[PDB]
Amino acid sequence: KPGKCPVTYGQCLMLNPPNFCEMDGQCKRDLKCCMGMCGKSCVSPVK
Amino acid sequence: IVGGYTCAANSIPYQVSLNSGSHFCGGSLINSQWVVSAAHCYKSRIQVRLGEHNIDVLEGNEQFINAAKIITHPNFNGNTLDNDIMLIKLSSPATLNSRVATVSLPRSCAAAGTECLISGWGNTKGSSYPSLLQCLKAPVLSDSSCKSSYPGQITGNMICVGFLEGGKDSCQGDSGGPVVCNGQLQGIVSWGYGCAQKNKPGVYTKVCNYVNWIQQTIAAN
Ligand SMILES: [Ca+2]
Repeated sequence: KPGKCPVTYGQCLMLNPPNFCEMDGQCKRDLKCCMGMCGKSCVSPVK
Repeated sequence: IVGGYTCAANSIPYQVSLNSGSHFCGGSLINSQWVVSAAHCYKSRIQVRLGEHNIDVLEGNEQFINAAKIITHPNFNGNTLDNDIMLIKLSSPATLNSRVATVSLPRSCAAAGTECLISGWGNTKGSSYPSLLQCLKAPVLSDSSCKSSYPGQITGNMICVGFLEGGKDSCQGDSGGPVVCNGQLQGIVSWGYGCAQKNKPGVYTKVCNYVNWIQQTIAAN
């Protein structure tokens, strides 16, 4: 999907955090699959 | 725990291991049937391991008890880690001997500079998990320090504990584990930028804000 994953800054202190998606197509609407603070999930893209 | 020391065997009797094939998170036993951990450590199946020192060797002392229910804070935000707290109900109560004991909830929030004990089986550097429970004495830092280290990211529900020089910190695999100060659970290992980096102390769920939620949730379950 168009757009970038947001910039993140911390990480949860779990070795293998959970992934709720593997690719953008698993995300509804304009949401992207992005590594966040704690594993991958569907989030709003940036610019 | 980076820069800590190996705990005396069973000296942290409230410390649990959350296991679903292996250790993945810590937890704090707060009553005979209830463990407090981080919401981000949520799994649909968890075995709680109490009485542990060497997570990789049965030493006799262990109780292995599955979770019967797991309740995450309703306002948990997985993207900012706000409200990073969950409760686990054991499927039967733990037996409280000298090697498995409860830790008290806070009566109030810890003052900046309060000295605490942090513990867990997370990395001691790269990786990997030590076998023996690690321990680390560290003070609560001022909100001011916490927000200079992590501008824009520290909510009212987060406290920083540690050293701004770095060298000493919780690390990957300590998530959900205790920060205990004057005998009270004040923090839950939550997140940070790397481990033991300079001006990047660990960020901890501020347990004093959740005393009522803990009691209420337990009361309802
Ligand atoms: Ca053991």
